[PDB]
Amino acid sequence: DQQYECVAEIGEGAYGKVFKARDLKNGGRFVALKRVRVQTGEEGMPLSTIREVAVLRHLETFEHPNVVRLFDVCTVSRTDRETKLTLVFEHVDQDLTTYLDKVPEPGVPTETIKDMMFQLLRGLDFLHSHRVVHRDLKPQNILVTSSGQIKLADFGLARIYSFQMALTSVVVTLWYRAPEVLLQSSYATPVDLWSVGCIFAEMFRRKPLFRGSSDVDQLGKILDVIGLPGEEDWPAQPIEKFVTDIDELGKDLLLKCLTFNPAKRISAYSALSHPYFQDLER
Amino acid sequence: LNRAKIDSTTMKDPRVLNNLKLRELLLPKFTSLWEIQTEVTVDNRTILLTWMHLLCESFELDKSVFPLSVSILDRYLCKKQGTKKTLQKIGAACVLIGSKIRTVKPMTVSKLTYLSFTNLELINQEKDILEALKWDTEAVLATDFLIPLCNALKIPEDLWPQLYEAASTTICKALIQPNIALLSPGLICAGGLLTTIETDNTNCRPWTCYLEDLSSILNFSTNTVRTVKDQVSEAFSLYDLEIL
Ligand SMILES: CC(=O)c1c(C)c2cnc(Nc3ccc(N4CCNCC4)cn3)nc2n(C2CCCC2)c1=O
Ligand SMILES: [Ca+2]
Repeated sequence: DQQYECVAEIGEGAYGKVFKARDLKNGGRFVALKRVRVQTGEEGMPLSTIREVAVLRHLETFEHPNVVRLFDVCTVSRTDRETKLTLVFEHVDQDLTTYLDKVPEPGVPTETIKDMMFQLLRGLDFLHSHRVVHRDLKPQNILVTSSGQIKLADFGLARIYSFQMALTSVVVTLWYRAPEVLLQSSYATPVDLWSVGCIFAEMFRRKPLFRGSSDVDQLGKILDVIGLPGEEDWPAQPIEKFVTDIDELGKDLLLKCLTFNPAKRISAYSALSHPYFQDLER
Repeated sequence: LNRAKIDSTTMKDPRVLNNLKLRELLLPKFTSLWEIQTEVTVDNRTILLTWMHLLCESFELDKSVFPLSVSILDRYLCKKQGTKKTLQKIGAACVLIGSKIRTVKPMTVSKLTYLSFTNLELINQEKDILEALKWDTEAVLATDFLIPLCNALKIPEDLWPQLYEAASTTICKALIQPNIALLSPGLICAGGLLTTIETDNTNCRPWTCYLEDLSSILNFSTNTVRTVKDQVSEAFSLYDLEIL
C-alpha cells in the first residue's frame, strides 16, 4: 500500500492509467504501476483485468525474455469508498512509438530493424504456442528496454483460444486491425501477425502505414495497397512505394504477414525461419 | 456471436500439445481432494458442482468455463476454509470468475445472486478468491486437450466440430464427480474422447484403436488410459439433477 511514489505517467492503459514509480524496500529501482479504479457499480473486478493478470501469471514460470513481467497485485478494499487497484510490473524505458520518435536520422539501423522484428516474433511464437493470442499488438504496446530489448505489454485483451469459443467482433485498435476483423469475420492468431506486418513497415517508414478513420475506410486503405484478392480468399500497387529502404527478403516477409486470407498468412514459427533472419543471432 | 474456427498455429502445432502437458505439471497434486476441509464433505461438492454445471449449461457459456470454475474452486479450497451455508456463494464466485476469463459474455453478479446472499457479499467472495490464489487464476483444462488430441490422433478435421461438441459435453459433466478431480487434465480428456467415440462410432476407427496411441501421445501406460475411460464414462452416468 505505501511502498511507492509516482513520477511521470507513462500512458493511459487498459482501464485507466499507468505511472512510472520507484520501489523503496527493493534496490530503489523502477516499477510500473497500473491504477485500476473499480466502479462501485456491480460487476466485481473488471473482466479485462482479471484475465490479463491470469495469463501473465500463468506463463511467468517460463520467464520469457520478450514479455513483460508482473510482480504484484495490491488490492485495498475501502468501506469509505470504492476499491482501487495497484497493478505492479517491471518498468521499461520507452515504447516503440517514443523510440521511433527519438531515433536519430536516418531512422533506425536495418540491423536493429531485423533484431527488434526477431525478438518481437519470438515473443509472439511463445505466446501462440501456449494458445494465447495477444490481440492488441501496436507500437505503444511494444516496449524497448535500455539494452534495446523487446517486451510485449498490455495483455488486457489477450485470451486463451479454444475451438468453437465465442468472440467479440471488436478487437485491435483501428490502424493495426486485420481484414478478417474488419469484415466482421471469425479470427485468431493470424491477427497478431497482421499487426506485426503493419509494425514491420512502421519501422522502415517511421510512420503508420494504414491510417484509417472508419472501418470501411480502414479496409479500403489496406486494399489500396495489398490489392483485391480472388473469390477463393474472400470468406494493387508495389509495396516498395509505401516502404522504401526495405531489402528484398524484408519485403517477402512483410507481404507474408500482410496476406489477406488469414489461413495463408505466415505464422510466427515459419516467420522466425524466413530467410530475412539468417543474418541475426546466427 | 462469431466462433473460434480452426487455427493451425494453435491446433496442429505439435509443440502446443507439448506445452499443455508441460503446464499440466504446474498445478501440483491434491493428495486427497478437500483434505484441508473440516466441515464440508465431498458429497457437498458433487451437489455444488452440479448446480454450477447447470448454471453454465443453461446460460450456454463456452465449454471451457465450467472446468476452470471447478479448478478455481478446488485450488481455492486448500487456501481457505469453506462452510455449508457458504459454498453456494463460493461456487457462485468461481463461475463468475471463470466466466470473466474464458467466455466473451460472462455471468453477471445479478444473474448469479438473484438465482441463489447479497451481490455486495458475492463481490467480496470474488476478491477473496482472487487474492487467496494470488490472482493466478488460469489452469490447463481437460478441455484444452480436445483438438490437440484429435490432431495428434490424425482424426479427419471435418469430424472435429461434432467430436468437440460431444466430448466437451461429457468431460464437463464427468468433472462433477469426486474421483475425476484427481486425474491429470490430459487423461480426463483422452477418456472423454474415447467414451464419446464409443457411442456413435462417428465413422472413425473404434475406441479400441486409439488406446495404444493416446498412451503414446500422453505418456501413460495403456492400462491407465483404459481405466480413465471407464472412469470418465462412469462420472458421466452419475449425473443427476435430483440430488439438488
Ligand atoms: C501493464 C503493461 O503491460 C505495461 C507495462 C508493464 C509497461 C512498462 N513500461 C512502459 N514504459 C514506457 C511506456 C511509454 C513511454 N512513453 C512515455 C512518453 N510518451 C509515450 C510513451 C515510456 N515508457 N510502458 C508500459 N505499458 C504502456 C503501454 C501502454 C500504456 C502503458 C504497459 O501497458
Ligand atoms: Ca458467451
